Amino acid sequence: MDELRELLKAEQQAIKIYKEVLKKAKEGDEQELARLIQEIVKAEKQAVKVYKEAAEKARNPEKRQVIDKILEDEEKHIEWLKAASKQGNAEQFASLVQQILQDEQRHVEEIEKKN
Ligand SMILES: [Zn+2]
Ligand SMILES: [Zn+2]
Repeated sequence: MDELRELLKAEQQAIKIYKEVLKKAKEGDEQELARLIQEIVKAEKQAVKVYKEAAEKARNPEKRQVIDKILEDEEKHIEWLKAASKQGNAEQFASLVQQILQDEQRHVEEIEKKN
């Protein structure tokens, strides 16, 4: 019923790791990225599992009012990270890292709305 109180922590944590990866993407420190993109992949991978399980645990319409809406962005983002990792190119990667960071920065307000 009230899983959104731990999903708030997950969104705050997701912003804080995307903030680090953005600095590494602008530094061009690709030997850190080869052992750190796995952690933003895990931020989405955890979200698509926990939000789907939280929808099955839902018992209140207001504490359910954003679960599926945030999940619909995470199901997009987990596929964008695959494309960004297999196109064979990273010319504009930091722009996408910030474009996902800015989306987690709205999810952290939506998940808090009915706390
Ligand atoms: Zn995401
Ligand atoms: Zn999110």
